[PDB]
Amino acid sequence: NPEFFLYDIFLKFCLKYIDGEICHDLFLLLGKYNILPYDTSNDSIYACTNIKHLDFINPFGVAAGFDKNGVCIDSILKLGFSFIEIGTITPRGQTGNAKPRIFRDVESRSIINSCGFNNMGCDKVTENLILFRKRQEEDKLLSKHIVGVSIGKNKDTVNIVDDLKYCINKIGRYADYIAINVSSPNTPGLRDNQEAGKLKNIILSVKEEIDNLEKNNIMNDEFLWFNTTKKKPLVFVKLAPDLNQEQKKEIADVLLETNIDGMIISNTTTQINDIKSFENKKGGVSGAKLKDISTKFICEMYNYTNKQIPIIASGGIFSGLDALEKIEAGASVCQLYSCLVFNGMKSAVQIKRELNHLLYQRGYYNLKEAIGRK
Ligand SMILES: Cc1cc2nc3c(=O)[nH]c(=O)nc-3n(C[C@H](O)[C@H](O)[C@H](O)COP(=O)(O)O)c2cc1C
Ligand SMILES: Cc1cn(C2CC2)c(=O)c2nn(C)c(Cc3ccc(C(F)(F)F)nc3)c12
Ligand SMILES: O=c1cc(C(O)O)[nH]c(=O)[nH]1
Repeated sequence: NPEFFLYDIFLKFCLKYIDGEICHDLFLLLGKYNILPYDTSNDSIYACTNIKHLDFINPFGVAAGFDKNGVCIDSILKLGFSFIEIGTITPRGQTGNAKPRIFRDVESRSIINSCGFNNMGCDKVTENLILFRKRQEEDKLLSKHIVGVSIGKNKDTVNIVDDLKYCINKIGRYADYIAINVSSPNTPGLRDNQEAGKLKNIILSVKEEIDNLEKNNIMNDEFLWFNTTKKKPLVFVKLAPDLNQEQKKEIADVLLETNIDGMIISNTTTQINDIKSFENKKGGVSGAKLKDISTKFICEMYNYTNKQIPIIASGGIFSGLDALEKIEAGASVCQLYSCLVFNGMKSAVQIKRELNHLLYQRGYYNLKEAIGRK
């Protein structure tokens, strides 16, 4: 598309001279007004992937934390992504930690963020998603695209489950899947919720709350779910990389026994100390410096779960091979974040071209044949 490249011109200017979040807000503004490029091409039927009954037309979506409020869904999905994970959201709106709270290092293709959970709140974000679903039923470029919702807790929330209830009971019928965020490093004591006992209780409650919306309705299931699948939203868990294996195997044993629908592996880390520009700066780091670390976590959990729980790759994906390495490790789908930051509009068209070519060269009939081939 000719107009993909114009935004690559501005991109270097932005990376070198403009504050990251200002660029991020700008990005969202362009999408709000549908001034982003489009990728209307048919996707390779050899790359169409699925997570249980959730059928992704291609294995690439946009990770959570990008459109934390669903004010930019149409445009981002129209860039060429098969799905998007909005959020993470909390019941009430938050302003997050103080700015500046996002810092890019172009040289290492790395990011550090101390955003917290700044969002417009569950209620208002739900209205934004309703607007989208009503446009989706009227736009053919969106008819097959999927929208998941990452959910979390407010800093002052006492019981995480209470916040999981409100959001599920408010937005569950419009979402295609729920992502359980118990892994953000920028919320105090949030990663202590990954202890097996409570995470078990967390998963069961999420599944239960989603299961409870179906019972009390007079309308059939078709008109209950105003989403893409017309089906109950699947439940995925978001995991942090900064854990020991004892914690990982505990989690793995739990999510098998509680029948989680999936697990997003992985999230940002606080243990990276090989970035000079981020010294004395709080938050979790994203990008290339997390690529290798995450892929190994996938292998671990993919093995700790005996391949019985699907995975959603997330961390350091920039190239088609980067994705394949994570696909061959056990991931069914991949999410990108830093890639959009450093590559811009050509992110989807680049990583989809690259992956198709590699699948062809490596001798694979389809993507599923590559799952766990390592
Ligand atoms: C500014 C920023 C905000 C983020 N917000 C969230 C979030 O709200 N919820 C979440 O689960 N992950 C969040 N993340 C983590 C990303 O979704 C992703 O897991 C991580 O950046 C790794 O992706 P990457 O290596 O491709 O950049 C955020 C990351 C950044 C940099
Ligand atoms: C998308 C994005 C997000 N974030 C933060 C959350 C981490 C950044 O820091 C970003 N920096 N850049 C360069 C981008 C992409 C971008 C923005 C605007 C424009 C143009 F419209 F001006 F051309 N082009 C490209 C960033
Ligand atoms: O999961 C998350 C959430 C955030 C955030 O502060 O919004 N930051 C991260 O690095 N990971």
